[PDB]
Amino acid sequence: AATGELLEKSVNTIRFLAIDAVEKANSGHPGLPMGCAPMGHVLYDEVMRYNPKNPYWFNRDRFVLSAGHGCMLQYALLHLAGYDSVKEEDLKQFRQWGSRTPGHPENFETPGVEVTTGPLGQGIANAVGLALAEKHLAARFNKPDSEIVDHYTYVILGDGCQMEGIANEACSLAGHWGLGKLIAFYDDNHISIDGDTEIAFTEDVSTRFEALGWHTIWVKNGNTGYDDIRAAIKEAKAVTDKPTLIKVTTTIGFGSPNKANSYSVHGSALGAKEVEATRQNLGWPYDTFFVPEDVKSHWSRHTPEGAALEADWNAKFAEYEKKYADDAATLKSIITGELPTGWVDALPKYTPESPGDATRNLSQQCLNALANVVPGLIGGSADLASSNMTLLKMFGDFQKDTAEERNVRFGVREHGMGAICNGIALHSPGFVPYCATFFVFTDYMRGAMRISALSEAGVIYVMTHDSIGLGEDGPTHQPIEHLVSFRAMPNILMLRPADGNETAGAYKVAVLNRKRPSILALSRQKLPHLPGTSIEGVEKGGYTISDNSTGNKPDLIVMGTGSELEIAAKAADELRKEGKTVRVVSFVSWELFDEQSDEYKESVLPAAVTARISIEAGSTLGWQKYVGAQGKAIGIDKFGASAPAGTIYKEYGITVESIIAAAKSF
Amino acid sequence: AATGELLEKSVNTIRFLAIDAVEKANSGHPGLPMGCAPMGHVLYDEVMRYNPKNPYWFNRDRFVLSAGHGCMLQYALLHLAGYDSVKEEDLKQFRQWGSRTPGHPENFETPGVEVTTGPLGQGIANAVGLALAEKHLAARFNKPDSEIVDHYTYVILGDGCQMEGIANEACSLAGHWGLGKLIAFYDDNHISIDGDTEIAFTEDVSTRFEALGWHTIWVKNGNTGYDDIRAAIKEAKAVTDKPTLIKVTTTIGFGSPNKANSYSVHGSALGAKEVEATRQNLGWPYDTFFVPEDVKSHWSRHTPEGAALEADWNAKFAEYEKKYADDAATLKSIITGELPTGWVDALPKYTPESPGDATRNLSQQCLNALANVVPGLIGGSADLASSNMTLLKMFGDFQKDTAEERNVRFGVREHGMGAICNGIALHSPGFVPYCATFFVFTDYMRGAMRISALSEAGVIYVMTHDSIGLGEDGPTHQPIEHLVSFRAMPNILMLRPADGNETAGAYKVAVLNRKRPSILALSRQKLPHLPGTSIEGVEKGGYTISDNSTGNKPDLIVMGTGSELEIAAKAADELRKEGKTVRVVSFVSWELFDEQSDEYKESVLPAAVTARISIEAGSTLGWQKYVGAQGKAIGIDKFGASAPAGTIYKEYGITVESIIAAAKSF
Ligand SMILES: Cc1ncc(C[n+]2csc(CCOP(=O)(O)OP(=O)(O)O)c2C)c(N)n1
Ligand SMILES: Cc1ncc(C[n+]2csc(CCOP(=O)(O)OP(=O)(O)O)c2C)c(N)n1
Ligand SMILES: [Mg+2]
Ligand SMILES: [Mg+2]
Repeated sequence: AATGELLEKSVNTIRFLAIDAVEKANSGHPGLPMGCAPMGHVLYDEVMRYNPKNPYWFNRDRFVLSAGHGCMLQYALLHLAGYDSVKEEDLKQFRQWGSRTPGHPENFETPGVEVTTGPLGQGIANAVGLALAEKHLAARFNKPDSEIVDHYTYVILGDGCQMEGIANEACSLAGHWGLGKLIAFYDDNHISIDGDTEIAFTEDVSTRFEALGWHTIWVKNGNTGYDDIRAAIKEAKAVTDKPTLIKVTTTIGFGSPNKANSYSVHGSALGAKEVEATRQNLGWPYDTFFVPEDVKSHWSRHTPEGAALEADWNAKFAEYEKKYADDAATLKSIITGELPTGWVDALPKYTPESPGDATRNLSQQCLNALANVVPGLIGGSADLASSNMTLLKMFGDFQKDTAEERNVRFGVREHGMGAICNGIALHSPGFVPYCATFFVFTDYMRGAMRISALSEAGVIYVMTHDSIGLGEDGPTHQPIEHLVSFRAMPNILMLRPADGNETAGAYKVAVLNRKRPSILALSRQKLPHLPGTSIEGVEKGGYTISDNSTGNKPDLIVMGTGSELEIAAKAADELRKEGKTVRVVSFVSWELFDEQSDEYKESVLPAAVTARISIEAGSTLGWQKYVGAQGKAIGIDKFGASAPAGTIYKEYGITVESIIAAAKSF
Repeated sequence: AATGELLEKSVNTIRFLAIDAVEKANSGHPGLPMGCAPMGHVLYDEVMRYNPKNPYWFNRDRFVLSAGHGCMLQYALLHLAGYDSVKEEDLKQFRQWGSRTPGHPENFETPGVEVTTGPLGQGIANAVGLALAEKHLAARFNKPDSEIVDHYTYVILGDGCQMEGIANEACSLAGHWGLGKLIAFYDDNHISIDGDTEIAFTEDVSTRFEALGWHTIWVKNGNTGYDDIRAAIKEAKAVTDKPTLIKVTTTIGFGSPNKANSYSVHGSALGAKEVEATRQNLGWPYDTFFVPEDVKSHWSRHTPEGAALEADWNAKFAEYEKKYADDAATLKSIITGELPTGWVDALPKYTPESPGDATRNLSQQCLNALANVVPGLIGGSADLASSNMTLLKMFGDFQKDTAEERNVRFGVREHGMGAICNGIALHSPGFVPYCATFFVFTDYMRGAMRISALSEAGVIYVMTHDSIGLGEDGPTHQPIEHLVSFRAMPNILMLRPADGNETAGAYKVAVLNRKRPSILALSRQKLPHLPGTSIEGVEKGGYTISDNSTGNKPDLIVMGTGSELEIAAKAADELRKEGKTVRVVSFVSWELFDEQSDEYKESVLPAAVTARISIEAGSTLGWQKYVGAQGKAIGIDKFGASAPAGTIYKEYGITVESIIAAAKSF
């Protein structure tokens, strides 16, 4: 470990890389990096196990910056540690077009960044997920003679993250689950954007954490108390049954004579005068982006030492694989992301002779089938297991003493649940996390869902009670705008399966899509199995299920999704008996349809056919793209009602009579 | 107060109204009402001041059921208390089409219900807002000799609300603000839908509440400890400096011999055999929906006593008006919802001599102008005051010791902030609450925003940094799907003003809309004032700002919103110089445009004109409604980038050259 002047110079190297990167961009956040440089130095230089030349090493300790605005702290540390993703020139292209150093940390841009933060509270909730993943894999795979899984999860969070509901949700679960390898550093700097925290944040954070089942430590001088930081981390490792909150009191902008300890230093460049004053105050004669030779030499040891650490773990994995071949192959699937051969064949098959069932129940059949062939399938419901139908019946519950189990019981914590699942997904590429609530409550967890899409986290969102079909719970519970609100969102599938074959298809797509989250909108109510539904169809997003036309010139195209596809099918039957040629199209995914060839699109929605009807129990917005200038979208552009679902469908005109009336009107 | 057998019969009347209403609907939640009947009886029969024949009486105590699924508790109590909104026939139409007894409590269906709950956590956050409103009005208007504002806010919440992030956010603020008249009853029944709370919820809730700055009491026998409940409420009311959490341990489904104390009784009808077993166990001979004549006689006193309470307060208000005329007129305005005459004339006006500015700054000008003329304007930012530009410069901050002030500092608590503002809006109809964050973080607070729309709460959502225009903070911060995600949501305006006149117009609409929330998407970056923008235009949602066409047959229509309207205007200038006729249309609100006459719509978007272009820095989804299949929507259907905003606009093709290219292609 560095001592005396070398330690001071190393900590200031981190401060000035942040200051100088922010100054060059004339954009970003120097305050947090200046105050957090001491704990950042101790974490990357002394405590964390990693190989800086292999950011993908399975058994690395994981670091998350929940206060993502402070990203120049992490970029400085990744640079000094020898990560290939943060060269000197990447620091010089902070916040610049297409750089590896974006203004908030992005796993998809910067190998060595574990998750995407910037939206406050996501990172601490992600760290709960990363620690769940480690605890599960250790319980599931470790043997008396092979501790093949053993790593810590370290997270830096500030006052903003500590005010966000998502952080209280995830930290309640971390305490409940006894995640003893989760070690959180609270940057206790008494500053947020509005200024002193006294303006809006006077709670006793440490006592709240004790109440949540956490171990708490207070480091009163985080600016210069290196030994206190080191002793806090050692005490944290000694407490194996509870997550640890190390409250570290720092000065934001430590070393700035004129901007330290003020909102001034949170979120803008120091400027020329204050950069010079800070250099003079800290005693930093060095040029911009300068790493002193002695600091360079000190940090250089992480490359050989990190290679040696990973080699030690590789030898342990080889011995594990020799003695426990089956368990090693199962773990290797979670590590590599290579899904076992033939996994798709586990999915259930249906015909129109299969009895009708709700897609929430058909979803449970798919989850249970997949659990046997997808080793990384893990997850569950926010307190709605018996309504969302999420239980893997061959497994018990994930708990402190049963972490090997694969049902995760999130309680009434949708937002925390989503960010925990992002952490599981981004732990190892063979994780397939799923989580569930009523579809309407995606609104509670939408911040985490958007970050699934941005961070390429393949979370499966199992969202039941997808419409007015749920009935009596009424308009507070009935989605309307939700489908289109996700159709608009980049990099997320909005799947709305009609029946058994479409639900199996939606799950095949969701499991294959390890870099894009999938939402499945699933019915409360029972639906028939329809002639012509197929997995192959779902993979194309929009596909024909019935057609009595010739020349690719149906008199009418009726398109539907989910529970409304049977209404389209029944209307088509009645219209065909009157001598009309009708094509019925399933739009189970707009996103996958849009990805298809021009020739495929023409085969389903011929340009010459203008007589087009859509039916879906939700917003009509965006359906005009598929029903066109002459067509009619049947839907709901108002809130729902508290009544038996049958009554709502009739009153809202979500009926075969509405389709027949629209067909007459062309 | 009821004693002995009369008390038992009154409490059981509440239990059996709930049981029998749920049984008739074969739908709903008997568990919470059966467990909570004792505390509900004490609250409505003994503690709360109200007039059952005037649900609007300003100085009534407020009750909120945060655990809204338990709504038959409140419907039973409103019925027994003599509210005109809940007669015997209304109880018989529980969860039936269009009834006054929907499956969750809805202020917009049922006078006597203060707010809309059902989405867990909203109600407790609403109660923080109702108590803020009382504390603000008391500090602002009370005099040493006239305590004219004096009422309590009572809220019942369960394990679900206590797990939700929004509840921790709002309760942190309640403790910070010293809301001593906020009294919360935690239904501590150790059950949620997944069963015993031990599955996912083992935190020490009461100690967390102490850490949040709350006074705590524990009633260990909530089933039969009537004196313990009464003493807890007396102690709570006597603690003036802190909100009180009364943890009330109950049995869910108390009195059901076979379903008490289980998830079974949470959320479905008892069924015939268990209804009879419950009648036998509790000793209830009475027919369905029957209120014993002794219970009827006891409760009848609330009609004359409630009229007398309101009459006493009216005499107090008349004496206040006599002695403090100007303060009485201002408070009366907030009570009645009459906005002062001429308030619209306070809004700023802009001409070709006005300097260009960001709509975030123009928004601050409108807020400051309105603060002088709209007595109920109150609110602020989630820790972004100096970036959202929300400070009312003539006022200080709302705090425990300065509750008269009108700047509310929410900290990093978007979801809590939204639900607090729903509480303020629904306290008194002259309140005009506003709140703010970056537009992208609407996702954090979307559950409360949707309830603004459903509950007809006129909250003004001031949402700055509306696009890639914000630049370097990057894709975590840059809205894409957000505008269309709110266009699809019923009963909410999605306003996107281009300049000074449009920002003034958006604020006029937002203030007038006391029954529909308004979102204003506001720019980080400076924009010009565009000739042809007007308040009158904003009121119509979609309107022409420039036109050199004749016969309502422009060669080209270019439409834009916000920061992209100047791009449309510049493109139109270039095209008109070539001899083309071009109409430029502002779509500041889709919603208001859609409300206009067929004749008005035809006057702006003539059916004969197919050459139509839209430009907006966000999703293109839904623009085909206005541009048509033959038109072109210029936008962004991918995530943003971390770069100077100018670079992003160029790379993403949000340019006059894109409009010119689209115009060439027709
Ligand atoms: C969900 C969310 N809301 C708001 C913001 C805007 N924001 C950026 S950092 C910050 C607060 C800064 O406080 P703290 O977390 O204490 O950081 P410090 O200034 O101490 O470094 C806010 C409000 C955000 N990034 N995410
Ligand atoms: C935000 C949100 N998520 C999920 C639900 C679905 N839900 C309804 S009640 C409930 C929990 C019930 O537990 P509790 O609040 O403890 O009520 P109790 O069963 O004791 O009456 C859940 C998860 C909801 N209504 N709101
Ligand atoms: Mg801080
Ligand atoms: Mg409960």
